[PDB]
Amino acid sequence: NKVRTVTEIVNSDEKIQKTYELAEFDLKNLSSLESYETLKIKLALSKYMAMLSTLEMTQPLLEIFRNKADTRQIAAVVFSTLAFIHNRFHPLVTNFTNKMEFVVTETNDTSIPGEPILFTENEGVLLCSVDRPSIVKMLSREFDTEALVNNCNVRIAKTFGDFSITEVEATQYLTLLLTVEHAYLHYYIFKNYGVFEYCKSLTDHSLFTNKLRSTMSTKTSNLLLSKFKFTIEDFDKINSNSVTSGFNIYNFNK
Amino acid sequence: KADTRQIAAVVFSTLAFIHNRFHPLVTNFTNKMEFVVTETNDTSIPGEPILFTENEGVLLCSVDRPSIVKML
Amino acid sequence: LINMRRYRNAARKLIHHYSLNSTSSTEYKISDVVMTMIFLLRSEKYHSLFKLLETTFDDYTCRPQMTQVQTDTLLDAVRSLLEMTIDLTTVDIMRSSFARCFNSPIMRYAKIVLLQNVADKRTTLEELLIERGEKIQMLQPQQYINIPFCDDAEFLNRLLKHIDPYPLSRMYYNAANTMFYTTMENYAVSNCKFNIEDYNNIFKVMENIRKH
Amino acid sequence: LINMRRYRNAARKLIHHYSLNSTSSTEYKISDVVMTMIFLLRSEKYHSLFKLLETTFDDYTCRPQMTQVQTDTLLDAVRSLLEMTIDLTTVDIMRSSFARCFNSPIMRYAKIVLLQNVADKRTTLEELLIERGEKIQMLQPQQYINIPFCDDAEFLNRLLKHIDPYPLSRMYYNAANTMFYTTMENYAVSNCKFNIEDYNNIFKVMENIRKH
Amino acid sequence: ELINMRRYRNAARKLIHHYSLNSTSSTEYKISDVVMTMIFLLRS
Amino acid sequence: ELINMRRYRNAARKLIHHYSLNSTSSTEYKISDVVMTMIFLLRS
Repeated sequence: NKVRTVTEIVNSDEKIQKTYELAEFDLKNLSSLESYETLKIKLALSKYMAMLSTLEMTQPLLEIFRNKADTRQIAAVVFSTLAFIHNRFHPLVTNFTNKMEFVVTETNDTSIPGEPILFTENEGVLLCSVDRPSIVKMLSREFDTEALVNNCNVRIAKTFGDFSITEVEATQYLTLLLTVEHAYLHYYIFKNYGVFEYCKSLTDHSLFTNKLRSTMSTKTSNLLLSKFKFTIEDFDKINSNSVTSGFNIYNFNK
Repeated sequence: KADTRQIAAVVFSTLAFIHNRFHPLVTNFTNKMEFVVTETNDTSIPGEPILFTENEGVLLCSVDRPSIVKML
Repeated sequence: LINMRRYRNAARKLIHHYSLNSTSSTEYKISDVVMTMIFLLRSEKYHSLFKLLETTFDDYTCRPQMTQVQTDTLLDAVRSLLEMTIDLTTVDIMRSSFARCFNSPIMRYAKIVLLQNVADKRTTLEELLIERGEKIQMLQPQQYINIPFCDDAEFLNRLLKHIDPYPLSRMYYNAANTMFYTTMENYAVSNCKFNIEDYNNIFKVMENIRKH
Repeated sequence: LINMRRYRNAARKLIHHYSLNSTSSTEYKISDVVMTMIFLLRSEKYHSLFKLLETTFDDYTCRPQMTQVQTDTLLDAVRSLLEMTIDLTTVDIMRSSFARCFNSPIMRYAKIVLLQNVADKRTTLEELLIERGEKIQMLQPQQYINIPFCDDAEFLNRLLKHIDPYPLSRMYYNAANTMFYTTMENYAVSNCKFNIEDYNNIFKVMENIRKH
Repeated sequence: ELINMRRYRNAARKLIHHYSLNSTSSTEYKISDVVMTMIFLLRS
Repeated sequence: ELINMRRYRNAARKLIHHYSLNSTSSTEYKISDVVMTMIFLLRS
């Protein structure tokens, strides 16, 4: 549907006319609905769960990662998550990198503090590192499942008028999805800008904004971690140890 | 407590009187409505002794009898 | 006479937070510390834990010597208290947390801290990257890979129905806090400086990514 | 030696106000509190009430344990003192009122307060709306309705003659204060926050309604 | 014994109390409950 | 003895608790677990 507007000035009978197409306003309104974005995120998570299900991966993720002996399931789960994220970024390639190897880490002695899934080149083939105890500690941590994070009127008006997926399981799925999303961002910088840039990014995540917004911000969908604005409680007080009398002329990351 | 008909009639008559005061053309209030009398705090509204609700079929009016008794 | 149940519940919650085994963010007061210490003292099979946490009053008095059977028994005691894995590093986290809580002065507003003083080799992120780096390549991979993305409308509808009552914001909060706590515990255990500038810049990157 | 009659009258008036059983607004002084407490002590059959109100001096000392016969006897004593229904919630209102009066400091101007600290579940208006809401629909209605407005001039003249000597302002004051006190007591008993913004906005709505 | 006198007492107390306070159905008591209450009263 | 009565215990619980705790279950458990529990109940 189209809406027409007419402007008339008091010096003549001239009328200048413009046509507005309502679809743009409808799209903005739909993008402003909380239920719409919630449905988008939940549909992404549901597609992830369905993708795991068709790969027999019905067992809870914590149970999958708790099995030390069976490495094939862990490798398949991580590879499938990487492929799902890759398809989300590029909705044209259904198969991930056709050949890559997996190594599972069970020791702190060879563990990376903060990047549980890491990628490296052995001069012959891609290799992916999986820190199994880190993922186990992530998924096994007790979750806050009774607290409320900030409509009562619609509830009042209403009052006057089969796979068993618990909340813990869904939170575990989302946790693994976000972790593999971080790993995939690192891997994307790797594959597209070299090992040097990948190891530069491992120590400074601020290069993501420059090496993603050039291509991803205008071609792919929205990232899962962008659904909410995350901040550290009392960040300024803790950061007060490292304060600079700064002069920022290349503040490329607000 | 036993005789609910008198309470229902009194509340209905008062509502009809007020309705006629607002609209001096309709002498009969809503032709069909039901009454439920409340005798418990457990199901009482703090500050609205007379409340109205739709049971999907007919108007229903709630009367908090102990609240009105305490008032009078 | 004291109420064993209330003190046990307060101890359970405070230890859950102070062990980084839970993301439940409940404002803890001095009363909870008093209750947890009193319960630890009174219960016979938590005497080892009570002495362990009481030694933290003075920074110069360090952990009591325990033979392997004693450490195993204390681990079982902690597991029973939490009814949940739990190992020595959890006990180290608890010791550091309670030491910092005890040595902290009485104050009107909750003090926000980060995990520190757990597990000689004070390193940074890059040396760990290199070092552990090879220790990785040293290991041979286990699996070789050399993909169905089904859009079954009814199946996704059922999945959405199951997921619909879940408060997405709570799930995101749980996942993000879990990742943050795991990263912080790995940093502290590895004796590597945790640069919260980088971690916050991750979120800043996401925020800057969205608006373009 | 004290005058039993004067002390009894002062106690009667002060308890009438402090039980919210009367709208009589008379400026009460410390002397009335002294008289009511002394009379409560001296009279043998008001000893239970005197001890009950005296326990309110310290906030940590709560209501004495009374068996059912004792509670019934105290209820009869309160009824006799007021010669008036009266039940346990009236005693709770009296206890809270006297506790707040006693713990209040000596001051030159009367302190205006609202009823609080009577009757675990700290709720708000909307949750109560929903909750009690159904408990209502749960009940089936008793009566089904499926209207004479006579203007008999002589009858209305006689009614006006009967009503004419009544000071309309006093009737309005009594009705409004009665509604306010019933609403406040229902809010406090239900452990729901009484939002006096809304109640005052009711009067503001009436005022804005009139001038249009 | 056919009658679980304890459960029967519980149901009878529930309904009688419910009715001792109000004068309505309050539709979570079910005919059974009546039956339960009446049987309890008979037995006691 | 064919039955490892100790291992056969936990299993039972796990389910028994699990089932008592939550009516419905999921892939978390196996038919092996159910067999384990039932055999334990038989033996005890």
